Amino acid sequence: KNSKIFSPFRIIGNVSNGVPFATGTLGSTFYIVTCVGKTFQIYDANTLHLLFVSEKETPSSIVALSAHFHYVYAAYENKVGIYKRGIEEHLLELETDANVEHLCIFGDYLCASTDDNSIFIYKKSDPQDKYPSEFYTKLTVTEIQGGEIVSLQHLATYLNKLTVVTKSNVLLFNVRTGKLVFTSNEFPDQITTAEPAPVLDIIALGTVTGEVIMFNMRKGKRIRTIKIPQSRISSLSFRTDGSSHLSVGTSSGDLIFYDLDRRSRIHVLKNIHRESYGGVTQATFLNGQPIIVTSGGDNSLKEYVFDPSLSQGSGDVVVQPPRYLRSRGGHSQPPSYIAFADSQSHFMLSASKDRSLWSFSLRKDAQSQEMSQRLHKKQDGGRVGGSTIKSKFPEIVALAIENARIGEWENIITAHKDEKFARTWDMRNKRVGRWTFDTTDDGFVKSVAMSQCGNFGFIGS
Amino acid sequence: NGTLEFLNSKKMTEAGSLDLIDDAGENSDLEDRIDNSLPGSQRGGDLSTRKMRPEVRVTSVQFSPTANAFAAASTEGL
Amino acid sequence: SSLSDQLAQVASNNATVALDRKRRQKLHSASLIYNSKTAATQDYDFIFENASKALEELSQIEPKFAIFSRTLFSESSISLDRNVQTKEEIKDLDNAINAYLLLASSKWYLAPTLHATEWLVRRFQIHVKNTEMLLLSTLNYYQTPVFKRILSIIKLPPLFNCLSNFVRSEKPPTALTMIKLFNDMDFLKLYTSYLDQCIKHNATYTNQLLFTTCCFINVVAFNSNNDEKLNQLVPILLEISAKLLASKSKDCQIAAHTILVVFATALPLKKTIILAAMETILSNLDAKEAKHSALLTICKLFQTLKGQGNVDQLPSKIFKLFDSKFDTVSILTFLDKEDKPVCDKFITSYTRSIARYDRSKLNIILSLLKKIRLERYEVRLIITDLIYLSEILEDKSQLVELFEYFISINEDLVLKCLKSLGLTGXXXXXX
Amino acid sequence: EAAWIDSDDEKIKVPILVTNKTKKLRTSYNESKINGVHYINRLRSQFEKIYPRPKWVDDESDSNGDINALTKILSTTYNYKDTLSNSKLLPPKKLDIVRL
Amino acid sequence: KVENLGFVPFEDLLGVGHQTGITNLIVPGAGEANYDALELNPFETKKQR
Amino acid sequence: KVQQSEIKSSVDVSTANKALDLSLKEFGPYHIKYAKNGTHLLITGRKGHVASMDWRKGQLRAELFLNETCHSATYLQNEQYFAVAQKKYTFIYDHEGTELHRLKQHIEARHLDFLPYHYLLVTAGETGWLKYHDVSTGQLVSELRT
RNA sequence: CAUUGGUGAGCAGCGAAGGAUUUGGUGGAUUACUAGCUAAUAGCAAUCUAUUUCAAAGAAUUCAAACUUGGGGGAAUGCCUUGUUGA
Repeated sequence: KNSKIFSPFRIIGNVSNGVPFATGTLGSTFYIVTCVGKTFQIYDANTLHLLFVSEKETPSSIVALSAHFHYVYAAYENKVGIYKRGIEEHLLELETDANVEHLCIFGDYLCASTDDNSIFIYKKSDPQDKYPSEFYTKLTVTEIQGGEIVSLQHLATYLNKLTVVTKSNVLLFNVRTGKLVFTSNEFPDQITTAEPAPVLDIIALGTVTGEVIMFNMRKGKRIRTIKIPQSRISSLSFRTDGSSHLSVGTSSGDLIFYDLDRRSRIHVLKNIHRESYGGVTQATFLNGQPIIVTSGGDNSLKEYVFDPSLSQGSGDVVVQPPRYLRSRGGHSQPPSYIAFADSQSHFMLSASKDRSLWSFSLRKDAQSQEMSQRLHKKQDGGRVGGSTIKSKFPEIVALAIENARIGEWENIITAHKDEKFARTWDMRNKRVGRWTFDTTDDGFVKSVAMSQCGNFGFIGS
Repeated sequence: NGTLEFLNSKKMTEAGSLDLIDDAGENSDLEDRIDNSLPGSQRGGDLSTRKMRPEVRVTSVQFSPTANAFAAASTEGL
Repeated sequence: SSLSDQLAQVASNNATVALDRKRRQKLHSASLIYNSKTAATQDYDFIFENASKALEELSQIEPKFAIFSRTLFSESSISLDRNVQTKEEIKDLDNAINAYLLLASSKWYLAPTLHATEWLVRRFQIHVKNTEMLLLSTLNYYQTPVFKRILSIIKLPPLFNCLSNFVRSEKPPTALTMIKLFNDMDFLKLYTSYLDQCIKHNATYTNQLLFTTCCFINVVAFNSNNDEKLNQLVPILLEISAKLLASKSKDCQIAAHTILVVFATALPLKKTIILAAMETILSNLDAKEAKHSALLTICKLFQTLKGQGNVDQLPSKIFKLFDSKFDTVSILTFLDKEDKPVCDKFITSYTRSIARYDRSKLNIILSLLKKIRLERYEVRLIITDLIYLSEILEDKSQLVELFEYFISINEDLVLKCLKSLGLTGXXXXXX
Repeated sequence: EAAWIDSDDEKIKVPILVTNKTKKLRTSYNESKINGVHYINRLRSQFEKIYPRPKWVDDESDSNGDINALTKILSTTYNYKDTLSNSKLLPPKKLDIVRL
Repeated sequence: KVENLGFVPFEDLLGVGHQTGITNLIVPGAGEANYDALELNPFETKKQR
Repeated sequence: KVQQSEIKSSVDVSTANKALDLSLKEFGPYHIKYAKNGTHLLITGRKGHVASMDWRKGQLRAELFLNETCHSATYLQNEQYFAVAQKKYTFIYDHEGTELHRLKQHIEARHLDFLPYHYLLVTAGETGWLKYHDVSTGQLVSELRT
């Protein structure tokens, strides 16, 4: 499958795929590291600009992502990989044929967990090593200790202790000695997610039935049982600013915020990610700041801010609703048609099966836009048709653009599936134009074209 | 001057364009700090008298009589 | 950003520290009682001489102010300023002021109270620093001129921006502009914190609770069109009615009944939510004047919701709670009233729980059916459960007397449902 | 109190003055080798300084009628319209129509 | 990169001039707490000035 | 090791609010000259910004956008009259931001200072000369060639 | 009669559980994306201090500089330059 003419560059237009991403503190700033299939990307927090991608693609899909201060740890099919700056700095091989599913890193002890209930421990050879490389031991969870390993977490102020959460119970492992030191009582529900807390010895467990069980690991007893009606829980995080906010993210596209001080709700964000692609897969607060970064399978990554309270004196009671901020995204579907918007190889127009049309950029990956399907007002003074509950245009199957006379009128004609008119789009304004071109013989359009002068557009019934 | 139809919006402050701000004083030397810019030096005799940046224009174009080419005298040269 | 917008943030922070004599003139002229010229030319001790006489008069009225003589109205509380003390003690000064205003929100129609709060305005700058709790305390007296005085002194927070045209206005704020204030989504949550702090400190009275009901009912009525807005407004007024029902007073129970009726009439709810509305009403109901209002509220709450299983059997926990908190004779004498409100869905849901749980007192439903006039489908569901009662219970002759009424009026209905379950001729053999 | 005791957490003798993140955990200046139980107690207090302790972890513990029944139901219910019944009576003042 | 630094003469703050604006770091004991009203008044009205 | 984040918690709210952290991103490194009494502040943007700042209260006496590279500005006798230093000449302003004089001398002023009991404006810049100027009479008193 | 003038009453037509204006705030682009800080071949990011001092290096216009003056006329007191007493 090698070529002597072409060679792959990158995959333009992807942000996330649905794997739970990682974030890493780096001084004051933060980097949001996600993965797209056989590669992975690093996004800055304050601008959502792409910073680094993998120089060489992974042989298979990236299953688990974790990131320390500088070194991003990617976990594909059999091996975990320690990367810096996108460069493959070290490849750590797991001496088993099973697949790696979760990857925790704390201290000198890397913690790789395969799918067949085995936890690998990797030790730094030197105490001043920058990443673990030597192989310490192979912890095993049997069928009498619990179910499959849902997640690996390391709680704060535990000396060489690994917290393992199964589908039925929580275990602890003294990784220096490789010994179980504590087992939790059985949880009747199937635990789906885990997260540490700013309070000590506290881990938050979210189940498939909408229960947040908040397990104090010192006493071995739960504390707060937060109930969510019949929703699959996928994400859990805490706002570490100091205000007691728990963010729980359902897989049904909902994001629920709880005020743990007042034992009350705050806001239920609806449809921040689509249902069919997984919903809110991973959503976490930046550490100490009221900016929550959410991502899912819908190929998007949004940021939401908790504004400061309008009341000057009350504060904690009247809390502001979360408010949309920076977001980068792509099509939720594979893209059908692609054209080029200019001779400079700058902008690429892609119309997908997600009923949309994006103008990606090959030069700067943060320059991409979703071109607006907001109809212009009719010149006649008569109200246009269509539904009051607005939906997107049908899927575009043929496209044509002339770059000669741009910005003074419409320069894109797009042809949709099963529609009896083609639609105009202005590339400079990045907006659907004010003209539709009927075939006038009762026919769907199968081909469209422009003149090179740009004044004339041709429509094929 | 005229290379762009769309100027950037991070250059207008609440008063004055950022690149129109006379930044000759921050230089460490003397001869380029000296401003002899006349007020009406539109297409003058020097460039230190301009007080602006030069504007782009082409002013004389001829086809080559031999080799299917054409030369245009530009601000950038020829 | 720019420069001057950051300066207004500094100016709003330092609007209480006096820098020049002009700034002292424009801060000491804030006056609840005196005019502008008399306020500028009087000393702190002269205000405190009237203040000590004011709080001594208030300690005669209620002795809860005897604490505030030694913490806020001491002679040592003159030299100290809010803008010389650090952040760990200005929070203690804030809630001490908030504790005083809650204990003095009722006492405002008396000139001793206005003289007492005048020195708290001047010495502790409460017309700039904590303007919210001052304005919430006097909000029910908006017709009175002391609210027009308070608006002429105060600087408005961003949440009470609807009263921005009523500062220094010769006409008082009206009823329509108070609802436009309460229509804000965030302000309802802030009044919830004010009301929850009002109930917790056990100083809730008639006039502020009459006014709070008069605005809570209107804000549902003004939002009756937008169904999305009333969905957003459900967790506030139900949590208020949860806290108002938890109060042991004679006034908060009736005020919670007023909120719970009109909200459900303007918005049908899930059955389990209105089932929880029964148990919270039925829990701490002991006031004699509130027992009649509670029976009419449960009556109205049952006919609000519509659907299958609307008039089904109650849980046994709720039924025995209703049996203890309401005698069967008491609800019969309630039905004796010739006004006779619409209790149709509640009664047929009450007697199905009677036929299921106690299975002993069927003389009440003989008196219940003779008193009330019931609709068609509710009678069918009563007879169907009494037919099921005829199968399992060791049938006494009062069950035959109950079906004797059922064949005395609308005998086709009992005959039709007997054809649905069993044989028509088998009824006499089984009873 | 304690639901588990790590037997191999007392014999450990970590150094403290070798990394700048742990150099704020010393209390004297002539201590460098500190055993684990003192070290994990010191590191707990340093973590309490970095992240504070909010009041809900301590003040709340879940462990004939009731008064918090409305509060309990409002926590467990997220949609409040009686529309899942299909009540066979149309809601007044609003109409749900579809045009074909 | 700081440009200059100057103390408030009768309070205790140093004003450090950086590239992105102005900060005032608090110090305990820079300024003198007993100013002379016949030379320099922080609280000076118009007619006194 | 004591930091400004925990000083502000343990310091009274008068000087806590006086800890003014501005943010003027769009211009150069700002030069600060307080008045001789701590009541007014003067910023000198390296690109264009001079604001006759009233500091303890939030008022702003004069905002000026001077497109030449301003270097150093100072209040001279009160909070009213202040003098900035441009690319080539030293200007002198009032409380309203109006020009008062264009000083024909002080032909470079990188560092401009004032000493109050003589009404003496001093200037010495990239030129070697130090020029003494009297703001009370307008007579350039001395011109020292260093 | 034209109105190529304004103000109002309607109709034809356009017309999927509203539609027109007008406006505040925020976010993303408006040049082509290799991450924060520091004393930087490394460390920090929960810190650089009970490790940051010594040593080494480091001095010409032999004692150098307004290349930056609106013009005319002077310049008493100034200032500059060159000649005139005593260590």
